[PDB]
Amino acid sequence: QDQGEKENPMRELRIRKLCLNICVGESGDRLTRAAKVLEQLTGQTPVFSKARYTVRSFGIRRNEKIAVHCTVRGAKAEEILEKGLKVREYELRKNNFSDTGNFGFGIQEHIDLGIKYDPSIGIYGLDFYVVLGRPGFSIADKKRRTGCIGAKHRISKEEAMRWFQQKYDGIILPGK
Amino acid sequence: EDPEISLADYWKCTSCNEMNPPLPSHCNRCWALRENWLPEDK
Amino acid sequence: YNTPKYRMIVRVTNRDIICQIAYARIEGDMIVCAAYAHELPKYGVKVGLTNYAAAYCTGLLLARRLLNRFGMDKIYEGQVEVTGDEYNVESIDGQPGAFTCYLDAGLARTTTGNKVFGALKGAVDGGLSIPHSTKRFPGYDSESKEFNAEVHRKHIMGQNVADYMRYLMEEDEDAYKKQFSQYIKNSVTPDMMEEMYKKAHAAIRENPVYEKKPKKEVKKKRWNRPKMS
RNA sequence: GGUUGCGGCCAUAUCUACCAGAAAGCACCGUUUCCCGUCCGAUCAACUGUAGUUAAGCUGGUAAGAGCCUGACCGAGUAGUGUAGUGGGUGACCAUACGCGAAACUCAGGUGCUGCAAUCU
Ligand SMILES: [Zn+2]
Repeated sequence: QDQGEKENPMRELRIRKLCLNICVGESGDRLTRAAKVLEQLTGQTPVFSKARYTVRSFGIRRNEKIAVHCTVRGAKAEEILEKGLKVREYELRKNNFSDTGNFGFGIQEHIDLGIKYDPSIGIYGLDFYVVLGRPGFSIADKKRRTGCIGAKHRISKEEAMRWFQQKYDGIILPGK
Repeated sequence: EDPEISLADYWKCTSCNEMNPPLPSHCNRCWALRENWLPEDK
Repeated sequence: YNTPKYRMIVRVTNRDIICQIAYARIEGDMIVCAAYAHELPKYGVKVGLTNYAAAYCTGLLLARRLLNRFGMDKIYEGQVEVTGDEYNVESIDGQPGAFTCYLDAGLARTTTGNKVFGALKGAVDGGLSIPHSTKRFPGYDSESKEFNAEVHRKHIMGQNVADYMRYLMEEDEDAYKKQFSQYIKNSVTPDMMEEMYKKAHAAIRENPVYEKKPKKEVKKKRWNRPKMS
């Protein structure tokens, strides 16, 4: 009745920053081409990301030029998430939705989505990890009068699954 | 470090036992890919 | 033991602005004079609230009310001309000195161009004595280390909002009608905004007596939930 | 009877779960040409009070709710402790007598008053 759609004005499932990122195995012209591909895909200037520790398994030194990350908000992030779900064919089965309300996956090749492959360019894929939200969920991050957001206004994992199956008409929960 | 993210979304490694953040998809200690993050091929 | 070091506290709400001048006591702080931005419709502008010009108007009204309460309104008229130069009040020889005060911004960010600093500059133009610099002003340049002060004058005059309204009218139709919706109401044109601000400043300098409307037809019916037995 | 903004005396001064909130005020909330700021108007900085909302925030009440303080024959003068004698015990120690003496637990109470300035009844 009235309890069905009345909080939906003030408690609808909204999308926060998406923060698309890719990881390079080295630096240099490969990292420059990856940053150029990130700028061509997102439109914002990307951010280089340094190594926390020298791991040296595949070969790694700390605080080198390792990855590229950026935060996308608004309808551009929605269109990028729609393109990613179409690349995944609306199939995010089991461990994609988190308990706190995060979704995401990894795209193996930027050649398929977005722009086409070039021999000079790479085919290195990227990853999406989108945190959802509700209208008013940023009240805990303000400069003044910090407080809790409340458990009843938080996003549930089953609620996140229902939101995915509503917004994308997606397919979840495979047999394995 | 991120005010909009929590430690509940941090990914614990099944190979290196390190609770790595949401980005990147490599492990924080071992640089290996997370379990079933990309779509598995047929 | 009892010398009042007065502080001028400034607070900015999402739909109003509050200014106070107080000297604290043992039994709590004593607000000698205060102003709310809802009282700005009682002198001049009935629209365009919470602007930087509204901050300057609130500062001028608070300074004039404090001068009327202190009885030093006739001397120390303050910067009557609306000029972007920083003016420091000099104490009158043979008369009382300027009412020195501190500026309580609170937990606001100390960036140049904030509305609290604009209200402080309006209070300095009114004649209230507080030590401040022109670095945290609207027209100061961070890379040139100087204040151009004509842009600060236009922002004090509210010409920035007039230029924004003109650009929204010349760039869109529904957006200018939506953003300046109640500014389109009651005929606030892009012109005469500086004239309306000057008239409001002259009216605030003319009649500074803050008054309250009497209404004593109030009952004591309980509209809140009390404690169970 | 409520709200705002400054306050003072200062853990009886916390959390969680329901129910409510007339009116106003807060609060989310809408938009980035310009002041400012970042990878991102998310935060911070501007613009309007419109489009909406009490869903969160906030406040009040209710918990035989948990937690925290205060005391108490609350254990309890107790577990025991040390000493002495003309009981011994091969001794160790155990009683006798004296001189100190916990703790967990349990129970009872509370989970704070008030000023200034303004505004709704
Ligand atoms: Zn690992």
